[PDB]
Amino acid sequence: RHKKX
Amino acid sequence: LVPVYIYSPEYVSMCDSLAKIPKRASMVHSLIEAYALHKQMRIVKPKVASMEEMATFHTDAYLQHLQKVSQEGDDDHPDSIEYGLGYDCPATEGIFDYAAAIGGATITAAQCLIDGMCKVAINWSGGWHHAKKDEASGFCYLNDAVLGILRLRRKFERILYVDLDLHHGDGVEDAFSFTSKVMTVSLHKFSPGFFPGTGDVSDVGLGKGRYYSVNVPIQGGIQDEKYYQICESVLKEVYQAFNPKAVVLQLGADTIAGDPMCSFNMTPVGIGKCLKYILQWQLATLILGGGGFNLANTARCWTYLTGVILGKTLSSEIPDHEFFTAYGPDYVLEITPSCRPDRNEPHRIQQILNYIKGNLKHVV
Ligand SMILES: [K+]
Ligand SMILES: [K+]
Ligand SMILES: [Zn+2]
Repeated sequence: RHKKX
Repeated sequence: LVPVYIYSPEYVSMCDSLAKIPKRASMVHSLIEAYALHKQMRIVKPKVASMEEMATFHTDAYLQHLQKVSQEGDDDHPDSIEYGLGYDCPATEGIFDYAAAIGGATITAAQCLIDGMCKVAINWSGGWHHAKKDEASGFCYLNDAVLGILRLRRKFERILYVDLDLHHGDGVEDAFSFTSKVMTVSLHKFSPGFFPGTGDVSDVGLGKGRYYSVNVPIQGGIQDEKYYQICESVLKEVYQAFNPKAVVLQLGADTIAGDPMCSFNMTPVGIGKCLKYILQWQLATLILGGGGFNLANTARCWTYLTGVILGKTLSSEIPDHEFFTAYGPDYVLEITPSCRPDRNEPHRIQQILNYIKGNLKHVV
């Protein structure tokens, strides 16, 4: 999971 | 003939409450009003989406979770990580009502199109394209773009979704991955570590939907001329291959010079050329917003694009209005690109376009 932010 | 503008004061107040973009909806509306563009549109009050409407895409379990944490703003619920709530998508008090309002607004715009009230319907506060059926993501709690497409599907056999936000439109692409009846096209920054991490040119959809997803990965620093060349090339091929009956267009302004994300280097004039190209097809078109984190620039962008939809040339001088003092230091509508490099090499763009053309031969 990436962070936007 | 006159475009529909989805608006009510209650709806703007609701949209203003998202902490990742506080007051942005008011700034966008105030600027459109200051240029008197709303007088040239059919103003339609958005409905609030019912549970049944939201459940056309989102799972019952996810919707029930959102409703539960929305009651007191429980931002420490044991199941929230599972459902994508956290730093990007906090569980704030009333967030369910917020989600329902934006979902309802896009559904209302889609309904206006089905009923033939207009050929263009605008919801600048929509475009929350990252949300999944069972998971919040990327500041998106409910995927109003998916809900709007599902409403349009009742009337329009082939729908083209075009996503010009800085980020990959992953939630919409995933929703329609397995069908040939909705084609998704996303132009976006694609680089290791950059959210959401998906959307390489080799991502083309799955099963019956193979080749009905199009991804155009772009590097930092792109400016108007090169962006429009890419967009026009891809859309010309897509239109010919897919022959859409309706279009949903996401115009997130996080590509615009001056955005704190500082990734692309676009101006509203370049995005406007892409918009014009699509409008020339003369199809039912649902226009959405999306990202955009320089709030005055996002208002400049969407106001200018509203002018494009209406075929009007706006004054360069920002009119006095509630937020005029935020428009410095120039107080003009135009945005000047930054003096940084475009990292897009012409050979790589050629390769991407060639690859997409090869994929679209299968749609043909
Ligand atoms: K995009
Ligand atoms: K698809
Ligand atoms: Zn974005």
